[PDB]
Amino acid sequence: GRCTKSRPPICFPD
Amino acid sequence: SFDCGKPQVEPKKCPVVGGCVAHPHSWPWQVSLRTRFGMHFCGGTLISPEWVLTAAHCLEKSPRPSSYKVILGAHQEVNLEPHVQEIEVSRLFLEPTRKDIALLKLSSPAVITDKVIPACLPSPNYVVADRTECFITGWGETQGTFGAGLLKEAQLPVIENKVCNRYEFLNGRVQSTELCAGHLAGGTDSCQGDSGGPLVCFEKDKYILQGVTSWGLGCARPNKPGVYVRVSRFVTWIEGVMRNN
Repeated sequence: GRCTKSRPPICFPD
Repeated sequence: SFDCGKPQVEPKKCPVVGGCVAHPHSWPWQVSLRTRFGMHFCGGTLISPEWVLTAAHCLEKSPRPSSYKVILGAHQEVNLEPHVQEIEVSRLFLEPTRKDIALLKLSSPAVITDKVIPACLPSPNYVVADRTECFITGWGETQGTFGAGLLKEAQLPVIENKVCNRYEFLNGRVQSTELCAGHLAGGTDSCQGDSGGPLVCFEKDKYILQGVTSWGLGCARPNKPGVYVRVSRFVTWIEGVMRNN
């Protein structure tokens, strides 16, 4: 569920 | 002839999703990071004429400095003013323990003016106290709130790590080299496009850079504060890179 705040976001399964 | 951390236009300081549009040039250390032919995708903070601090994940697209450029002195996200400075990046220095922070060396020094001024760094290992009101700035997604395309700011309180790590909040995710900020009710947050930009806190007569925008469980959700890299844990490393390079 973590997502970075970049464009585009980098996201993780948690 | 401009001291670090002291804006020459006073910030609106209004009580990025939510918040408000900043007064132009009231956050003169705010950087827009772009690719060579690309538009804004991340923020950064000017910390000296030759050096910008950002998030390491903002460099995932390319390991080559020539892929990146910085825009300084801007207010618009896309329509650059006829006074902004655009400078190519010459070197990339990622934090060596693999935390989400990086230094960009600029190919030429930024000209320090009333609109382009570095932020001040904190004392090594300083811990921002619970409930401290700080400011985040950037050009990121607004999730339907006003101000898209313009530099926005929001005032958010810091939440101590032990609280933020509780099960109902971020459930053990936050590291000692990170800090948390936001309202538990939600509604105000940094968002996509704000990564790498500053979280600053006012101390006495200037703003001190305390965080680098990094990640969240979404943006602006209730019970889910945003997470920032804790700058004070990296000041000694930052000083060393500037001194040696």
